Amino acid sequence: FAAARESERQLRLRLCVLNEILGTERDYVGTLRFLQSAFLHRIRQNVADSVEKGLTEENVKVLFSNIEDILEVHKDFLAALEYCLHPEPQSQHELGNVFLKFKDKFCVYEEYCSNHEKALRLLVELNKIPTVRAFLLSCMLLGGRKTTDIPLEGYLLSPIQRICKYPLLLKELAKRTPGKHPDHPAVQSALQAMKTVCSNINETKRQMEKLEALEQLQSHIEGWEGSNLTDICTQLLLQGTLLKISAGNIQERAFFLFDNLLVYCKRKSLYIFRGRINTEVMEVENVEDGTADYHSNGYTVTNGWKIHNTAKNKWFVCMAKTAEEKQKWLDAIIREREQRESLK
Amino acid sequence: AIKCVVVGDGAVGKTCLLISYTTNAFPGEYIPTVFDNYSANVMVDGKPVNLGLWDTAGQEDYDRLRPLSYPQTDVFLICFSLVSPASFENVRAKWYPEVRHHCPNTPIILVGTKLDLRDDKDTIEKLKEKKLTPITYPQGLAMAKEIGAVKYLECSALTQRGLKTVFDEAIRAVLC
Repeated sequence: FAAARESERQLRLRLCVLNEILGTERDYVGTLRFLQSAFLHRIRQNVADSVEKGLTEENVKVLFSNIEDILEVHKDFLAALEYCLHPEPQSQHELGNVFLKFKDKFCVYEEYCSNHEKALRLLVELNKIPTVRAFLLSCMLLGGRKTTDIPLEGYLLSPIQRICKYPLLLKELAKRTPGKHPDHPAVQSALQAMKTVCSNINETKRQMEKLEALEQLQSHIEGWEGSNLTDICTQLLLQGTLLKISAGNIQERAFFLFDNLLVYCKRKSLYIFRGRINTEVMEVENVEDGTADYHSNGYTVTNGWKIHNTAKNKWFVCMAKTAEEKQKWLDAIIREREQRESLK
Repeated sequence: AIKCVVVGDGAVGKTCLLISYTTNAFPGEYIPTVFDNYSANVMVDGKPVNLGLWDTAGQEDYDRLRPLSYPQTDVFLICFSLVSPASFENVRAKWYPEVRHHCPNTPIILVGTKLDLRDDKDTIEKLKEKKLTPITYPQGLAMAKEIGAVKYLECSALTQRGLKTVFDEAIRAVLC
């Protein structure tokens, strides 16, 4: 009968967790509704005052992103929770399935979080304009909040935090769910699912950052010819310094392999543009060690390969210092091709 | 409002620490998972300050999401459990370089948590089972100097021992 106390403890705690999940869901929806009411509804009811004070539609759009879609999803999610926990949270209740039902609806967070960096940075600029700071603070006041409270930045941050809270709440709930309990497999499933949701948001933001790196790389290259990197590419796959052998002049050039593109530059804006090859109009021929033909200017090729720019009838040779650097580059290009071919 | 961000491994007891501090009592049987962004009225050195505390529980495994909490921080509390050498190591491996990357000028306080367990016999024996021992004060002071922390402080969310001093020292590390 000591175990009689232990099982009851497990359930006492499970009930605590269920109550937290529900109550904090309520708090979160409350917060989202505050952001909507105090700011968005207020700006729409008087768009002219908003604009003549400094908040353009682009500004509001970047600032608040898709916070309202998130709100819609959580009105529905919460309604589902309340329904599941009727007429109140009780130990035997099964919450796993609700999460599982919404596992796919949460994708709306992906858009939001990716945007948040841009939002708060912009907010820093908006707080520099006097009348705009005034406006945003007035919105805070009319919403029932004070100026000695958490500033807007925290409310805007709150969804990231919240979507990251579910795996924890579910790990704890699972911790309090016995093996024979009906909710058990559904809860563990819910844990794995929400973890995947969070990871997906993470990766979304990461691979969107890679674009920022494409733009920043293009900015550091002098005398750029042709279409923008962010126009035709998604990420840089490989960069390094290689030996390029054209027809009649030999220099060392820095190479950059993107998906769909190959760029080379003159190292110094850190670089100077020298050339670009679209990768589908590119061919790779291997050169065997100790070869000395016309393209290589009659030089001994080791760790080398030929790159055929077919769109310009141009061949040239690339050599890497070490035996392995070669393989690294070759497999990088094979990767690029296989993926681009697969995308079709 | 001073921005104090709490960073550190899961199972340091960040949430517990903050809840216990802000509510003036250790929550007890059930430790809550959620700590909403809080703004307290703290009295430090005869003057009233407005301490805003930000928890990061849950973001520990999501590296691209974490940095969103760092802008405009006035002071970081990097936390490690005195009974988890892994979380101690991660002060060096994971948290300090990241915080320093996004905030090179923001003061850092190294906070050892779960002080109540460092000499808890059961915990020590359990740690010894895996050829491990709790982090001693000098070890932690060494860690604090290494990452160039403004202070090294130990505390217990349970017994409240040394807990007030952590956030007072945060406030002091910001104002001056």
